[PDB]
Amino acid sequence: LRLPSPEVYRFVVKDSEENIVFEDNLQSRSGIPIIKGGTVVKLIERLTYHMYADPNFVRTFLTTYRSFCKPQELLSLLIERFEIPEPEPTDASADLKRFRKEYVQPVQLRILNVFRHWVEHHFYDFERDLYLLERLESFISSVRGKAMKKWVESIAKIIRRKKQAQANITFESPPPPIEWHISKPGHIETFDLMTLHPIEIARQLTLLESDLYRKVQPSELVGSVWTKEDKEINSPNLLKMIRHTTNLTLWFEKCIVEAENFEERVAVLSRIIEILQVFQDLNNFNGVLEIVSAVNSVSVYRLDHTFEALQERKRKILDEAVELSQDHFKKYLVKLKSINPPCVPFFGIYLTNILKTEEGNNDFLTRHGKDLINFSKRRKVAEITGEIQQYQNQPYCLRIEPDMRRFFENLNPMGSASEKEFTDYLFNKSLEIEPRNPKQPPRFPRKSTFSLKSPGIRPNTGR
Ligand SMILES: C[C@H](NCCc1ccc(O)cc1)[C@H](O)c1ccc(O)cc1
Repeated sequence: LRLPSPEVYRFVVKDSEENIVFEDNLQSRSGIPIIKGGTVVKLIERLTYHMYADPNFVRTFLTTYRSFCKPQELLSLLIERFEIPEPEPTDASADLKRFRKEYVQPVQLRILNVFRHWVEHHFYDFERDLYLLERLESFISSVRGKAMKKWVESIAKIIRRKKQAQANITFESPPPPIEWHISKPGHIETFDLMTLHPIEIARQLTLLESDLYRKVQPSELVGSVWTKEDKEINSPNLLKMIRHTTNLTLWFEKCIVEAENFEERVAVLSRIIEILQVFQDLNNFNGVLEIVSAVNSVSVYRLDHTFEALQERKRKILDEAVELSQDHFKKYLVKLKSINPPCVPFFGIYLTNILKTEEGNNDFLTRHGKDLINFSKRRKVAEITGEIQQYQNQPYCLRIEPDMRRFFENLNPMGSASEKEFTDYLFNKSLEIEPRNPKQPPRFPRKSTFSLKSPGIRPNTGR
């Protein structure tokens, strides 16, 4: 009772459809009102509401806010919220005592709770922006409220821990012995699709893809930020994962189309299908669907002579993989739900589903007279991004082979060419090795001398 004037404290402007919109349904009957949208001011007010705690909103807000508000602006808004002016006196004590107990203290504790969640669950904002951390530490160090003391200490201890974990691998059971074929350790120059063991290609790619996947934060996906001007800052782990997928997909395509000799090309496709089967055995659906993407590419898809020459069992394994992707990944989604982790989900489908949600819902409930942020849109994207988290907790029981890891981290099939110049190259080479005519395929010689014979995908050294 008795708040500062809206003139001196922007939060306490009267709630209206000008500034805040709530769900009006059977769910929003009782409990905390559900926010559909608002001005950033009203979202901040509701994030730090005097009348009740809202942990669900705090969690969703700190996952999604970068799609409507910069980290620097969030910190400025929370400090603005904290600095509450005293109401205009009636004439000439008691009122101030209530205001401090019922309004100021609860709002200030709610802000310090937001700070605690922010540093606990989204410290990457501060790792990315040292000035943001300087502002935060300066502010929290200025807070002198007697009730604030345990909160400031809590925040300070989280920051100490977070900093210490940017300075400072452990098997729960024996991992399998590393498989070798023609290529030998420390002979990274001899490393090739066909000289490495297909088992160990699949294992080392799985460890690499698992590591990339486990580093992607939900906030790298919200607001389609990976396709926008601040993508390198908002989505650095997701961009690494996408660049990995592009490079590995184009590498598979390159290995096939550059195999000018028919027998070598069939052996290369056969070996990629063996790698696909080990990815399947490892629940690396990311790897499975990268090979599916390579085989459906325009330059490989048209190599009917090469596909028709496969062993029927290899063709069967490939057809079943290709089918996982058909009808909006219906069979993929069934398979993903049925498996025991560890697993590497196909990341492409989360991107597609977020792009569809981002393109299909307005960022704003309206920009006429105010920026009214569509929060319900962000709640929907956070439900999708939330699915990514359930498979980031279980590491693989596989030993890293550091030369193979370096080999796969440094795949550059495009060389110094554009992706478009590279894919035009692959298509023109595809037309050369299997022309658009009804004649038997051209007979080119092999340029490589390695045996085409697969060691197969039953562990040998495993023994
Ligand atoms: C069917 C694939 N060739 C299609 C040929 C074509 C070329 C150009 C077009 O515009 C349309 C079709 C391939 O052999 C294959 C791919 C995946 C498999 O699991 C099995 C086979």
